[PDB]
Amino acid sequence: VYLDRKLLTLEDKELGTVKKGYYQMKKVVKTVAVKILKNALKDELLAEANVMQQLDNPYIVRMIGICEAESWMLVMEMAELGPLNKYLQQNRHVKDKNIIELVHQVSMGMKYLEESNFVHRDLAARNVLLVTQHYAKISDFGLSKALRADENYYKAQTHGKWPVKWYAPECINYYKFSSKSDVWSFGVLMWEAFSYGQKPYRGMKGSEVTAMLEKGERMGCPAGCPREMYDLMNLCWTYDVENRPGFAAVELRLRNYYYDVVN
Ligand SMILES: CS(=O)(=O)c1ccc(Nc2nc(N[C@H]3CCCC[C@@H]3N)nc3cc[nH]c(=O)c23)cc1
Repeated sequence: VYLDRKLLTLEDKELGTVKKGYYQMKKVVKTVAVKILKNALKDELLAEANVMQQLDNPYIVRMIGICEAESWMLVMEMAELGPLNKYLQQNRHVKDKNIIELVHQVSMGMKYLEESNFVHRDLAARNVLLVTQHYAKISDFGLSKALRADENYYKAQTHGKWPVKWYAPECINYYKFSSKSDVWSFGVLMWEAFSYGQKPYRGMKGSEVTAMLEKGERMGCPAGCPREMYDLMNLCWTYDVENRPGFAAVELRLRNYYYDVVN
């Protein structure tokens, strides 16, 4: 849906280009985050908007619309607390239960994405945004693909701006991206979250990570991380795609554990 520029006010400062603004609705004004294109790069923004327009889930960032003026602009709902990794780095008092809660929410959004036959392809703590300390949304659908009705993976060709530390072995070895490869990414994300925003595989190059993983080595259990959560991380890092769980199983595992903690 195309938006009316004269109903949009932008802040002069930027968030990272992404800027805060306000979109006049009928009686209220909605605070928005606006991705603005520095003037086939057009087509990628449109691809991203095309994916977000098909998704409707509480744990996924909503698109408001696109506004063509001066620059091209993708207008989305605002998650005020920002990226998960940054938040947790600055808020080390956040408790295990809370982290469980937030990663469970991520798993619910990913369960839905899996059901909708979309692959995210850039799932990481940086692409989970906090509306509140108890409400997480998945963002950044720029690399995301809608799977064909007759296939369970997307085959890339030699993209190189790849977040290798979040990628499953089959992505690196065969360029095959599935909901199962997103599950691998989710394991890395979980590690990141329980590590309060630390980068994974610190100081390592991509090739060294691939080598570490091929030896069967995996990142260790974060300090204070419940062992059941580390076990779930290790399960996400199943080398063999076919044996690695889907998000239905991952979400169910987190759901039960979370409500075991709540009980
Ligand atoms: C100043 S801060 O670090 O606390 C902060 C950073 C980003 C945001 N919000 C967003 N960021 C981004 N994109 C980037 C910005 C740079 C860091 C990684 C994010 N994925 N995309 C979107 C999309 C829709 N809605 C959003 O709110 C949004 C909010 C606060």
